[PDB]
Amino acid sequence: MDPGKKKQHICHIQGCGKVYGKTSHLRAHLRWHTGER
Ligand SMILES: [Zn+2]
Repeated sequence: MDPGKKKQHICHIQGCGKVYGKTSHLRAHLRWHTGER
């Protein structure tokens, strides 16, 4: 849904706390969270 209330992309994972607007960035960012050890 384009209109209506908007939603922000926040790191649901307990640890981070940044802000995102594009979902495509979530993937690139997710790899950093999982790809650690
Ligand atoms: Zn994060």
